[PDB]
Amino acid sequence: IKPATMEFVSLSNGETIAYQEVGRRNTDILVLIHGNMTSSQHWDLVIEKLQDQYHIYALDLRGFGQSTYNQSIDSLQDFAEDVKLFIDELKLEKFSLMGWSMGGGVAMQFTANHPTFVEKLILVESVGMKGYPIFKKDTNGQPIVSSLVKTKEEIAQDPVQIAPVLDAIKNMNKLYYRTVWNLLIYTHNQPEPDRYEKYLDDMLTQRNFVDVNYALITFNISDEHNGVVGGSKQIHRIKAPTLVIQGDRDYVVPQVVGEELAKHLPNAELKVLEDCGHSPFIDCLDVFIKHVEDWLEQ
Repeated sequence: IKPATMEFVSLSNGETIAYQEVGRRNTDILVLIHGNMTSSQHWDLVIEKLQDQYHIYALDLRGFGQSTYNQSIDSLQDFAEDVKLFIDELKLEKFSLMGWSMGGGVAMQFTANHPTFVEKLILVESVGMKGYPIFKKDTNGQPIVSSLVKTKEEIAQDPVQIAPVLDAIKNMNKLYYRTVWNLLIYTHNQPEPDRYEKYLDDMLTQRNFVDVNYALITFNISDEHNGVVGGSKQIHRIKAPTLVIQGDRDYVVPQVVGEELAKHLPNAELKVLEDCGHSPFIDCLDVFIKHVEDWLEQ
């Protein structure tokens, strides 16, 4: 159940990033960015399928996995800046980039800011271009859909979406996470039990949950205000050929999100995967890998 063996690189901003590096004798480079509640360990299934052909770097973002969290992040751009410092330290010059969920937001922000480094971009159930809002909760724990959270302090007070996660991390409560993931993600298929245990251990490594939720409510690369923050207009700067992967039963990132990304990205193709939720890796790995391989080989 142990995590993969990790490499470590110290960055000029005082963080030390943990990463997996596999397929080191291969030519084409692929960089993988995980999402919320996960680290690079959640890329295991993709890594196993692609490491025979690609030189893969899968990093733990600051405050996840085995990376440090010496300074707090305020935005997904903070993660993208870490990725830039990371690729500078390792002297990577061109690579393809794939991000899952919140990691799709980081990947988009990175690609907008560092166009000369990104050959191809793949977004997997990515957060949308106007971020991921949090609503106040009623006495039944249901969202009050005209009561929008706007500050980090409000996020820290949420007793349904936020407080129980912080408590589960403090108390190392894997059962809480198993219940949540079975309800929202692993609704039709689950990881094999040993892999699921590794994933649950991975969730407990997160040290920045509130900060990441704040970065998600304030993420906005569109041309329009999202109700919390104005848009940076940067989605128009993503000229890399982009594949938008979206599941037809993703209960975390609904289908309209991927359709909107493909619409607004300048150079994007949308693939909606049948019988697929937030984890294509568990719901349809073979089909997902074929789409990725075809995109990378184009």
